[PDB]
Amino acid sequence: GSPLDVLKDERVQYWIENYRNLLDAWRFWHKRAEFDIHRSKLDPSSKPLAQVFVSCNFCGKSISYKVTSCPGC
Amino acid sequence: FVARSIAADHKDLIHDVSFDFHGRRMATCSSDQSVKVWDKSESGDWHCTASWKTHSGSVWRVTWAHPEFGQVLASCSFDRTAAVWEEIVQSHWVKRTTLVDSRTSVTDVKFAPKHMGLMLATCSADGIVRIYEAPDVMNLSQWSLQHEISCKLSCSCISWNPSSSRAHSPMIAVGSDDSSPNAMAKVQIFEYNENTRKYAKAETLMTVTDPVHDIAFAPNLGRSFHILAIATKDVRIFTLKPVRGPTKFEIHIVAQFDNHNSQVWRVSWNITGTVLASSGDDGCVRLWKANYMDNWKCTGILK
Amino acid sequence: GPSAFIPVEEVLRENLAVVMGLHPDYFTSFWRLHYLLLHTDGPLASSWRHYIAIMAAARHQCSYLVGSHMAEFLQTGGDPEWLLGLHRAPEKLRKLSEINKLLAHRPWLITKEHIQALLKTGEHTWSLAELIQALVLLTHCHSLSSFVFGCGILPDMLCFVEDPTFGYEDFTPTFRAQDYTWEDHGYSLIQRLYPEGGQLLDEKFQAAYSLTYNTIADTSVLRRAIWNYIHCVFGIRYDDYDYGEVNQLLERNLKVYIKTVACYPEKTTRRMYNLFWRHFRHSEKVHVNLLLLEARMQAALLYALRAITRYMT
Ligand SMILES: [Zn+2]
Repeated sequence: GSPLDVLKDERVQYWIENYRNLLDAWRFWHKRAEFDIHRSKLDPSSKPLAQVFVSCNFCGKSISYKVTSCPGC
Repeated sequence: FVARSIAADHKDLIHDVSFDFHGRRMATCSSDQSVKVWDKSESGDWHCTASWKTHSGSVWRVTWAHPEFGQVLASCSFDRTAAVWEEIVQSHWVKRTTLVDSRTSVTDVKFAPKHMGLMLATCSADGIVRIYEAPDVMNLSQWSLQHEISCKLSCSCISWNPSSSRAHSPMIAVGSDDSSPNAMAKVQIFEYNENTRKYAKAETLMTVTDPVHDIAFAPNLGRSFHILAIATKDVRIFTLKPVRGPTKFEIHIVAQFDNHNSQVWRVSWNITGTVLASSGDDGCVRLWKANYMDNWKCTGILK
Repeated sequence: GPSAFIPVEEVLRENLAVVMGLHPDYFTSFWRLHYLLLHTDGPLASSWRHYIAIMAAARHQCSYLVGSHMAEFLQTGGDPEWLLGLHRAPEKLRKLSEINKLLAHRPWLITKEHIQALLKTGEHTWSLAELIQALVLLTHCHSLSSFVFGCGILPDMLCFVEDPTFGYEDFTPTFRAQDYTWEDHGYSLIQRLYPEGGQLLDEKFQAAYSLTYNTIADTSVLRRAIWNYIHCVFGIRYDDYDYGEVNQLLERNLKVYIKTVACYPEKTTRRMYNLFWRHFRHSEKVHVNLLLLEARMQAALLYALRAITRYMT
């Protein structure tokens, strides 16, 4: 239950990031995943991981939202 | 062999049943203007999955298309039309097109082999057969008409040749039905002529005079010639060897089976194409196989 | 302002789409028809439909529909090279120009021989389902081209036409009216070859035929007059109507205006617009200049369906 001013602090994010890293050291992957679900549902400011998206060869754009047909062109 | 009766829950005669590519699904149609799809279950049970209305006339032959193009069906009915129904994701089947060109009722519709794209052929009662094509594969609504042939007689059945080689040009068989006492042939062979890009006249079975009621080509799988089947009042099997305009053929007769003492309605081959099936007005199903010396003999009677 | 013919203050008190918004029902019906015709998937491709719209709008020199339509044809996978001219177009639409002639200038010469030559075997053939869409598209675009100039709406071509000096002839084998009517005969045929198109055309036709006229000295008599007069311009003669009321129920200014709009829409001017019925409100002059496209489309569809029906009989 934090209003969106405390969570923006540079201190309140460092503790979460460092706890997540400590959980990485434990190799407690699934516990970290559950904690990420918790943090994401209780903190809109957090932006999830940046990963790969695949792109078409003719349209050139992303496919992420006929099923077989691309949605671009 | 054993049988498992299935509750049709139809309101009229069932005309055809066709199997899926992978053998787990089968589609039914009837003169009650409907199409139903049944899928097998874990305990080998059959149950219905879709019971939607398709046409406004008696629905005849219904076929499956290769799942490389998706789960797309086709049908013909007393309405002088032809449909390309498709299933989309609960799931339901939605129409894609309606080919309305014939002045008389369309009798049979058969998909082409895969190796020539997505095609569809329909024979009309007045004697015109026509080939369609869908160059844009992902939208089954841009259908085009490519060829039109005149058969000078009523058309009842159609059958494609599944020979996948590039030494065999595509060919299509036309089954007539006229009973007028004027003799004349019924079955005719049409062969693609890629030199001129048109279907020609290849051969005509002169020894067939009684009405032809169903036709079928045998799967090849490696055979160097062509085997044909005809559902007349008897069951006949033909063999066609191309000699090295259209190609010249050699037409021989292999089987002259007449132990149905009835009128033979349907014919159906296997996957490996070594055993045949047929049903007649007597009411049972026969199976025929070769005794390794071009000497066919009955191998079962299912009733 | 959208138009230089209607005052901006009048439009505000009451890019060309906002003009038609003063009528709710017809705006909705026309938008539904446009959406099904040009955007939904069907027998033809989207690029070909936009090209058909282009060739059917480049007939009345409507430099508004030959615009956006070519501006959205390019963004749909179209070939940029095609706009060089019909000489660059594939030998599949070249059979359509001869029938595009009379569907915009002189409808009465259509017959079986024209549709037959269109449905002719060879290396480029149409089917029924893929030419009935084309003719409905052509009629819709002609009607829009007439209406846009009918409101004078403010926002190359000659290389897209064959013999561009054709024009419309005054007139004088007439078409008898209640021998082949839409509500009985044509509706069944269009529905059989094109189910959804028939229903949308039907809704459009009754929606346009339920609009009132308010200011009148019985807002039905002038409606019937302005509805049958444009029909007898094209050749359909209703025997029941007494045609004295046609001249006795519409000022000569109204007659010259409606003929100028429906025949040579490029000829209308602000003086031509204002010279008739200055004592009214512009929606009254819109509901009249807006039914003429409907009557034109009805007559064109009836003639085309009479031409096609004979080909099967
Ligand atoms: Zn793409």
